[PDB]
Amino acid sequence: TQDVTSGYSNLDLDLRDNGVCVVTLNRPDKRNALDVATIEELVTFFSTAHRKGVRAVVLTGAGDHFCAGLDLVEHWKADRSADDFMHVCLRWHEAFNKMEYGGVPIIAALRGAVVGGGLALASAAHLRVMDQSTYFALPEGQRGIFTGGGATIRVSDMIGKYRMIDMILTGRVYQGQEAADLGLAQYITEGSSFDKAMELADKIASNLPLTNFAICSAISHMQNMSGLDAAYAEAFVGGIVNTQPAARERLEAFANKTAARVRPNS
Amino acid sequence: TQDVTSGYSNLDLDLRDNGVCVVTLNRPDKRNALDVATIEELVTFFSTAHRKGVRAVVLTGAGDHFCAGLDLVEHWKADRSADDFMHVCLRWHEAFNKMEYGGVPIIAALRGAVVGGGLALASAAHLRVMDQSTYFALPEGQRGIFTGGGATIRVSDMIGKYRMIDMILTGRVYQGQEAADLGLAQYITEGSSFDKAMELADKIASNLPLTNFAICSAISHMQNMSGLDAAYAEAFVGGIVNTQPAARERLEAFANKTAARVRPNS
Amino acid sequence: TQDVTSGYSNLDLDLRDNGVCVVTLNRPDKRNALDVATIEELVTFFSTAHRKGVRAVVLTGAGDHFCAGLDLVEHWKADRSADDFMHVCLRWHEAFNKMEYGGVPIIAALRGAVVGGGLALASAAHLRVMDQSTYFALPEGQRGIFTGGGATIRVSDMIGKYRMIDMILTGRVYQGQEAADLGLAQYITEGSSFDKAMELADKIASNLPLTNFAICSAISHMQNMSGLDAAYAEAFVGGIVNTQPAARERLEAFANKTAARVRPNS
Amino acid sequence: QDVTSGYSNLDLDLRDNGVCVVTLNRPDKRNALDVATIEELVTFFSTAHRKGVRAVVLTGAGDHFCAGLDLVEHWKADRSADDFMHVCLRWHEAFNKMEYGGVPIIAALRGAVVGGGLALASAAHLRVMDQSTYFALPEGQRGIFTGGGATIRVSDMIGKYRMIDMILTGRVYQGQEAADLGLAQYITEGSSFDKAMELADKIASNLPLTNFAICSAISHMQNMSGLDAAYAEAFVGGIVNTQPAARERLE
Amino acid sequence: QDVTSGYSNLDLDLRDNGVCVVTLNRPDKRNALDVATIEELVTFFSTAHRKGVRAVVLTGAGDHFCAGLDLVEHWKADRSADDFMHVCLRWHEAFNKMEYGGVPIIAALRGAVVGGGLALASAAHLRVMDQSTYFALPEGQRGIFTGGGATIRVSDMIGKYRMIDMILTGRVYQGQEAADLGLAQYITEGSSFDKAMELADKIASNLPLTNFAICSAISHMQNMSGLDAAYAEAFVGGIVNTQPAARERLE
Amino acid sequence: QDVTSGYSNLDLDLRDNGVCVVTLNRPDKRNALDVATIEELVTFFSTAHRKGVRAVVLTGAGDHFCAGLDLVEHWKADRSADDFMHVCLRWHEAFNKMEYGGVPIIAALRGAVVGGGLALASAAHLRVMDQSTYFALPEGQRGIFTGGGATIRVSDMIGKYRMIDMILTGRVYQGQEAADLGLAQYITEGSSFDKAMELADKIASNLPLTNFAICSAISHMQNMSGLDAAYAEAFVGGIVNTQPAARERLE
Ligand SMILES: CS/C=C/C(=O)SCCNC(=O)CCNC(=O)[C@H](O)C(C)(C)COP(=O)(O)OP(=O)(O)OC[C@H]1O[C@@H](n2cnc3c(N)ncnc32)[C@H](O)[C@@H]1OP(=O)(O)O
Ligand SMILES: CS/C=C/C(=O)SCCNC(=O)CCNC(=O)[C@H](O)C(C)(C)COP(=O)(O)OP(=O)(O)OC[C@H]1O[C@@H](n2cnc3c(N)ncnc32)[C@H](O)[C@@H]1OP(=O)(O)O
Ligand SMILES: CS/C=C/C(=O)SCCNC(=O)CCNC(=O)[C@H](O)C(C)(C)COP(=O)(O)OP(=O)(O)OC[C@H]1O[C@@H](n2cnc3c(N)ncnc32)[C@H](O)[C@@H]1OP(=O)(O)O
Ligand SMILES: CS/C=C/C(=O)SCCNC(=O)CCNC(=O)[C@H](O)C(C)(C)COP(=O)(O)OP(=O)(O)OC[C@H]1O[C@@H](n2cnc3c(N)ncnc32)[C@H](O)[C@@H]1OP(=O)(O)O
Ligand SMILES: CS/C=C/C(=O)SCCNC(=O)CCNC(=O)[C@H](O)C(C)(C)COP(=O)(O)OP(=O)(O)OC[C@H]1O[C@@H](n2cnc3c(N)ncnc32)[C@H](O)[C@@H]1OP(=O)(O)O
Ligand SMILES: CS/C=C/C(=O)SCCNC(=O)CCNC(=O)[C@H](O)C(C)(C)COP(=O)(O)OP(=O)(O)OC[C@H]1O[C@@H](n2cnc3c(N)ncnc32)[C@H](O)[C@@H]1OP(=O)(O)O
Repeated sequence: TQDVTSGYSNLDLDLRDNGVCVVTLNRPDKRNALDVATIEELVTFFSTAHRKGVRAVVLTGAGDHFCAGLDLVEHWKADRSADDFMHVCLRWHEAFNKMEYGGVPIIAALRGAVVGGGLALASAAHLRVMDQSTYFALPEGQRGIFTGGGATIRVSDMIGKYRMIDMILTGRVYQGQEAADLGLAQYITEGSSFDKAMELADKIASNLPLTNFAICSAISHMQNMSGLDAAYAEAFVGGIVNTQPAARERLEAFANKTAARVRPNS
Repeated sequence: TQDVTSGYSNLDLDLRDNGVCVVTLNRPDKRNALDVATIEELVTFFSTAHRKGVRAVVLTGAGDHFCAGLDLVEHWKADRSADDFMHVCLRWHEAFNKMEYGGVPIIAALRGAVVGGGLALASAAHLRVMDQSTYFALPEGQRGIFTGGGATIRVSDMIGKYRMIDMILTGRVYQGQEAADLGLAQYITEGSSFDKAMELADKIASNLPLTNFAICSAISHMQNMSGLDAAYAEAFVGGIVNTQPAARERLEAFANKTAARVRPNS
Repeated sequence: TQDVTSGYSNLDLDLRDNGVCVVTLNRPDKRNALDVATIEELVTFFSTAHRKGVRAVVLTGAGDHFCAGLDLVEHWKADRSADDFMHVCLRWHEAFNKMEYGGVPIIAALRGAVVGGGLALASAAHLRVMDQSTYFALPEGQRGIFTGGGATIRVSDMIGKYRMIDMILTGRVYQGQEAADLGLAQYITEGSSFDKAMELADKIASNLPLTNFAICSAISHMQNMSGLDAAYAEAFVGGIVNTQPAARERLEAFANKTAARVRPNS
Repeated sequence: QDVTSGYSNLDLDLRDNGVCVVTLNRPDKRNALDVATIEELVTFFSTAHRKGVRAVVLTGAGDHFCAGLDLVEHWKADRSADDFMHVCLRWHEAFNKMEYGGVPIIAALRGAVVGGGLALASAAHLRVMDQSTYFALPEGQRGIFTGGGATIRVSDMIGKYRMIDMILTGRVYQGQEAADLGLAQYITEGSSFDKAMELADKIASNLPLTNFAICSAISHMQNMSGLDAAYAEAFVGGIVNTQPAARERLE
Repeated sequence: QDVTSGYSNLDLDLRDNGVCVVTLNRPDKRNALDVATIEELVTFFSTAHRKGVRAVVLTGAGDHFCAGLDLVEHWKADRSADDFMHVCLRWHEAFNKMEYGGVPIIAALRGAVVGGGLALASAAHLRVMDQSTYFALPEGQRGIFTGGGATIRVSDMIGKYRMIDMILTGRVYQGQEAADLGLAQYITEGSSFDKAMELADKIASNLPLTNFAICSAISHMQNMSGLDAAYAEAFVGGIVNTQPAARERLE
Repeated sequence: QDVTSGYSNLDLDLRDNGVCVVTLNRPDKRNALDVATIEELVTFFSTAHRKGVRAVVLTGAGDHFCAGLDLVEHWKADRSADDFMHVCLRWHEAFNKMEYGGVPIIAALRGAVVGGGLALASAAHLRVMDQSTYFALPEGQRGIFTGGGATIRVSDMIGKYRMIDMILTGRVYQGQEAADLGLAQYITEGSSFDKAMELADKIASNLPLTNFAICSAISHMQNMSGLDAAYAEAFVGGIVNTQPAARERLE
């Protein structure tokens, strides 16, 4: 009742009765820049969310901008050595890898700037919902530096290796329907991206926990290997998930016609 | 004259004089659901199609719907153990991997529902032709289960890892021009997808057998490795294919101007 | 002052004062077909461009067509053995791999035909700028042969494995906005693709050399491995690039508000 | 007859506990592997698991396990590069079905295990050699690059650089030195066939699924980054270790 | 207390030079690894680097290093396939943090290093065995497929085919033969604990960053094509070899 | 002069059968590898195949093969992390051209084969050691992480965990123990140079293409999943095994 949401500071957490937890970056006056303290909180939260029973996460940023990326001021002031910063990057990965492979569905509800490490963070979620104020960029080059948080991997998977290279090499900005179509977000709304993210999250939370776990962890792992080896692994995932007792009621519903068929959109 | 098309039951096969074989899933009253028997026939057919001389395959489903996926009723009734079903999934892979890496051009002529394992099957073909009635989905989650047939691999290659995840996580349906543009099918027609698939197949069958074999097997293998190692392999594929005696007539046609040049579309 | 641009023949080279070097395929009467001599010049140029101080490359073709691909006449006449041609393909890779992983930003300014090995060459650049006369194809099958220059890898990364297969299997041609949207080029202009490429190149040359080097070499390498291992490598790239002394002035500019913020497009 | 009939170049003997002895049977040609024999290996190893075979003891009739690819057939066929590339894919189909098929294969070696014969031996999970057994890739000296995935499997057995040494120089290994190198896990002073049968009978008394996973998943996981193989392994362990037959054995 | 308190199944002793002795402490159950012990290993190895631990000497209390996965707990829990798949992921979390965590781990082995116990030992960078130490994956005979990534790490240690042999037959290795096979880099006639401490003290006197790279980057690079690992290595070398502390040592 | 001139730190001797002796020639500095020497290795190994070199015997002038990276130059240059990362990429360019270049390289070792010197030796296909030869990665003790892809190649030669042991502890190997470990395929009681020449002359008498494939494809296939390497191998076999020169040899 407070076990999941207590003890944090840079993050604000709200656990709903159906197991959907709203995780809000809460440093709006700094445009939710990710400093080392905030990254450690993300590591802590995503390291235990699955075992804590969280069914889905709606990730958002307080204020008008999702996330401005690496806290550039903390970085500049720290005057870090290469090894000091390499270690900081490894902490980002511990958090973001836990998000991607952890097994808990994450839906990012975007607004305003989703830039640099902020796009890296949005990319670590399974689904992204953008609104009319949302824009994307990897402006790192302007600051004289490289990106991080696995953006070189995830954004390449989202929009194509060559478009990812274009974004960081030129600082090109994308927004609106063009951004959605490019692959920066699966959903675009005329209204509240938060409300749309909550709708998706609630539906996800009503599905089977094991099935969601597999979807949210196995697919990313299988992209990392040869498709011929991935197929063998997929068969074992299917073996466990498809024979689970909890799905028999749904299988029976299909056989007795009480369950809905798959129809084209209206 | 009957060697290629005899001995089957769930599949109907029609071998045309130019070596194009039409393979039709033939359980329309069950919406061509893939039960274990049907999968074994696909294993048998694609395991020997290249050596039998088949030049191209037009894969289609009898009735109004291409394929409804895993036979859910057989699955539910069998009340399978995890290992029993893992083994069933391996049979699906034997068939679908033979389709993808086998070297025989496969063009799927889609109509209606292309869902779950049915999309997995369509994804195992090189080319997909959709019509105005065609719609796509990975509704597995609704049934409480995971997908199979390598859909996590192939559909991710077709539309992007994150869109593949979106489809199975949310049950999102795609159709029409939007589906084509997303990458679910390379061709969309206002008319008969079968006639369009046959047109593509006939043109393919008129090209060189070795060249088609390489195109239909080597490209998928090269995506499975580092691009630096793939390049070395590509050079050996090019070495064998590009120096084949059968292509010299075409090379000569280009040199003497009797062959057509590459021009923009009209 | 002539060290970078002297000693070539099939290539014309022009080094601008800001370190941008214009590399022009110069066999317009042969539509810039890539024969073995031209490939060796590309090997020589891209093998040393980074150490020579070249900041960006604008790659283009003299005449109305970017590049017609493999010199088919030289190939036909040579009546090569499989090993002879496999060796020729390895020379293409030495050049194109040096382009992709070499660390020097390359922007291709396309016009007319970008076909077969010509698309392979355009694909080896980081950015592609197309104009209204530009069209793309992998017509190799028509000539009875396979593609090369890593097109099976790079074009698959650009437009999707299945669209790459479609292009070579059917000889399908793409042009205009449709080509740009498919992923064949990140930029499309109503005017001069060369002028647009120069604008991009000049901006790129004004960024930090180490940062550009990382962007132009590390991202391609990281796509070749599992994302979990790639993340560790990304942290070391970030460690070196993000703590470089040359970027502190830019970081300071952001902290004191003298640097521009990231805003949506107008 | 369902398991043993249908082969001309292979001799099969199915034992009552499910161990099937598969004997290469062209002793007059030292069991050289021609396209027809390769196709029989494709057929046998594609169906053995589903036909109920619990383990296979693979041996060569005569004093020599296998003299390699049939060079007489190769020379007579005068194959083009593409014709031979296709022949190589058939060799891989047979050997891949052996390695990833899930049916434990124990090779009982004797005499020459050379060229494609070493590729065949390497496709088994276990190898038992005797005091007459020797290994080599002699074809390199005559301009041939060994096929059957020997470059893949022998590198895993003895190390990439020792594999390069064998094909580049034709170096021969035998006796205890070969066993210690990694060419065979078992070396006997007596019958390699009898030792292989001892191993096969014990393996056949274990659970079908457990042997299936051991004989297919490990090879697949070795092709992956260890960080992704870990995840796949959890699902393999999840299915194998909670099977009812295993619980009974714990009890 | 910041480093040593917080564990029930592990006994910890932090030495003044930063070497931390981590002792598996359920001697009465031969240090069988139950879910609770695995979670403690996850916690310790997730934080050791940031807590300042310079090297770890891992040992088992009693005469036996580790008897493997706790089969008593497994049998009693009567786990479903998904329940056990989740347990396996926890084992991987602990062992992956050990292998890629960047803190040098030296295992001081004694007696039985079996099943999941061999998986644990393999997760260390270095292993020191004594004259009583033996290695085996006996669980296969009772229908169990070894977890903890043993199929991954033991294949790197002794070769894929020797690893397949161990799990398929339950074959036991000990003494000099085991060391030569690759099961342990060091074998002693005396105390394996004292030899491990000697190794750990020397390692602890080296630079933190250099040890960190050695103990995380090599495993990551082995998961890549050598052509891409080369590029990553250049950046590792770039950071490690230009550190101020290293320059001082050159001088 | 086309093959042998153009180098200052290397001494070259092209024999009539195409074997080229490449001698590291800074004996006064124990052949330490400075940036200039590395660039010469890049040049030689980038062109050897196309210049017609049939095989290379690589040795170090003096009693020691190679003392490693030139630490004097490193200390004086006071390199930044990016400066040194770039130096590392040059080392990889040279060693990658050696490993995948397709020209057989046989290293004749003597004395110290240490640090970057072991990385260089590992870049050859074959290594011949004598009774004075020893191997070590001593730089780790002074805070340096070995470059030149030693973590990649030495892991393939002796196993990832033995490679980690060498860099983490500075452990030295020599004599028969080093050969058995996998540091060298050949050990001689006499001249390692003469034994390397014997090997090189035999290799040079084989077909150019066959040696080219052996010396480039095997390393590339080891970077792939075995299931995809199989397919690539079929095309390598298709081209190599149907060459006219090979047919003649069969006949
Ligand atoms: C693991 S490697 C990762 C590499 C990276 O991620 S590099 C980071 C790339 N990101 C950027 O370049 C985005 C920088 N920020 C902006 O462009 C703007 O602040 C945005 C468009 C996000 C919002 O514009 P606004 O006009 O609404 O706000 P600003 O006036 O620019 O900033 C408001 C406050 O947020 C702070 N802030 C705004 N991004 C800040 C920030 N990334 N850091 C550290 N303080 C920030 C900014 O400094 C200021 O602090 P303060 O009032 O105390 O001086
Ligand atoms: C390797 S892991 C793979 C995982 C999967 O692939 S999971 C499968 C996901 N697929 C689905 O959820 C699609 C289920 N089917 C439907 O939604 C509809 O049947 C569709 C849209 C395909 C067609 O709708 P229709 O209204 O035209 O037909 P239905 O009335 O729903 O079904 C007609 C007959 O086909 C049967 N059928 C229709 N899909 C059937 C089916 N997937 N199985 C087994 N009988 C089926 C359905 O049960 C019924 O049988 P019968 O008249 O004897 O009771
Ligand atoms: C590593 S594996 C790689 C595999 C490949 O890359 S296969 C190559 C696939 N490319 C093609 O099939 C394109 C062939 N060329 C054309 O289709 C046209 O020439 C294009 C559309 C580029 C231009 O059409 P044009 O009507 O403007 O020119 P043409 O009259 O067709 O050709 C003009 C000159 O360029 C020559 N040329 C035009 N492509 C030539 C060419 N690819 N070779 C060798 N001479 C050429 C053509 O032969 C002729 O030479 P010449 O006047 O001395 O006879
Ligand atoms: C996937 S790429 C792989 C490439 C390769 O494997 S190339 C081949 C590699 N193998 C060899 O080079 C082994 C060559 N043969 C031998 O070493 C001997 O035959 C061995 C040691 C196995 C047995 O010696 P024997 O003195 O007991 O018998 P031979 O007199 O040498 O051979 C007896 C018969 O077997 C035949 N044979 C013996 N290897 C034959 C063969 N690889 N082919 C095709 N007929 C053969 C040989 O031709 C002869 O046929 P015939 O009675 O009609 O004259
Ligand atoms: C990631 S998948 C991995 C799969 C596995 O690892 S499966 C297990 C593999 N390991 C084994 O099969 C080793 C089995 N045990 C032994 O071989 C012996 O216990 C050894 C040689 C280690 C020590 O022999 P001892 O004669 O000195 O002691 P035991 O009398 O055999 O065992 C003493 C106590 O430890 C317990 N124990 C001893 N292994 C126990 C155990 N793996 N679990 C759970 N209680 C155990 C054993 O049950 C008993 O508990 P208790 O006093 O309550 O009866
Ligand atoms: C890709 S990252 C790789 C990292 C590394 O490789 S770091 C270096 C690893 N190698 C070593 O630590 C070996 C250090 N040297 C030795 O062990 C000895 O020199 C050996 C055993 C090779 C020969 O001993 P000697 O007693 O016969 O000769 P020395 O008196 O030790 O050295 C003779 C000359 O070679 C020089 N030298 C000897 N290694 C030199 C060197 N690695 N650099 C730069 N000058 C050197 C040494 O400085 C000296 O120069 P000088 O006459 O001007 O004083």
